[PDB]
Amino acid sequence: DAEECDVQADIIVLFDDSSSIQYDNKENYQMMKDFVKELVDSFTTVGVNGRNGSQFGVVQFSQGVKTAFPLNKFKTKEDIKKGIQDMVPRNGGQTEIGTGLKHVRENSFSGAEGGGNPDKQKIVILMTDGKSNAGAPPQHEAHKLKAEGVTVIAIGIGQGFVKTELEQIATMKNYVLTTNSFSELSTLLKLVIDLACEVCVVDCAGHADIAFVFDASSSINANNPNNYQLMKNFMKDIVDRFNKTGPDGTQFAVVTFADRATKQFGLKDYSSKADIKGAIDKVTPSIIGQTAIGDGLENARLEVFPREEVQKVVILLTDGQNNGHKSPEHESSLLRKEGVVIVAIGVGTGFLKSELINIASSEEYVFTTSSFDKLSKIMEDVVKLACMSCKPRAHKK
Ligand SMILES: [Zn+2]
Ligand SMILES: [Zn+2]
Repeated sequence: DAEECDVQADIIVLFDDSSSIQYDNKENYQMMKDFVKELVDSFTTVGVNGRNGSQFGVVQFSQGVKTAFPLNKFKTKEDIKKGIQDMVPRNGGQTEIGTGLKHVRENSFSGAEGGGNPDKQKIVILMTDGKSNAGAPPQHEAHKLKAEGVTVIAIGIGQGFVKTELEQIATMKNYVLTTNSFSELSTLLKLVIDLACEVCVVDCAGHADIAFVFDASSSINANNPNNYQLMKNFMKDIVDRFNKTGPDGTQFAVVTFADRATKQFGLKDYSSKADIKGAIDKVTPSIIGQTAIGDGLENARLEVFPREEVQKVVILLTDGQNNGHKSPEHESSLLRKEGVVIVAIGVGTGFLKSELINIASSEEYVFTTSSFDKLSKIMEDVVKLACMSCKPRAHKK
């Protein structure tokens, strides 16, 4: 039940030192410290030599931010653990999550504090018992941080944090871990190491199973008879960006939705790009003007996904709000729990962004455009996500 990660990394822990923690229980800080010590002892290359080594730093945040120690301060696990033990919580009267994230981006990973080595994965583990209520706006700071190639894991403790805020901050919604008490932190260790050791890269030549789940309502071609073809061209252009299709590379499937959902083709129907693109083009729209986003996702879950070890992706496109036959929140949750990464795109003024946000793996994976002609504007960003390939590297000690 104890694991390790052999990945070379610079790891920053963002450690809430708000007064709420001390008020709740005088032993809470010790339990937080112990948890962080256990993290240190989970990374095998911490304390290694020179260029094959991992580093650890800790930054306290509540009212303002204090660096407990930088990445380059200590050189062995023991010394790092002593550093953690010697930390003095400040018991601030505010919780500035965003200011913490900003400090980490601007200082913690800088050359001056020992960061910047390109062979190293950058990881931030945030621990908080509160909601951000002052300082730099957190969603924006989290965006800039992650844009620099930083993985963000968020741990929420007790009843005072808000889960959707942590979900916006973390790399994906399932990089958020929650527990009811500081006493149970240790039950999250394996999960945190598993996420920290998840290596995600952009690789359009990898093995992936990709499902387009798209709107085929009569509404699409209402204000412009080109819309449906523009949407097909967008999907065909995405297919063309993969190096190789079929069982030896990338497999594609299509599900469409209107009042209900229909599997047009599964992952094993076609192996050539020409066949995949021609199959996309043959798909006909419904004469019904409903959009069953929930049914589309259910269909992908039950009829498309059940290749093993391969990255699974759903790219969903809609021009309307859900009809309620199935719950998009529930169906997407089930898909994401199975390892499916979900990208959500709304086109026009008929969709609801809340629903896109509910189904996507992250609000960073949500895209909106005013028209089908402007799908080209989001193409590059969508491809980078469609090509994302995540590999778990943690294993038992
Ligand atoms: Zn190992
Ligand atoms: Zn607090």
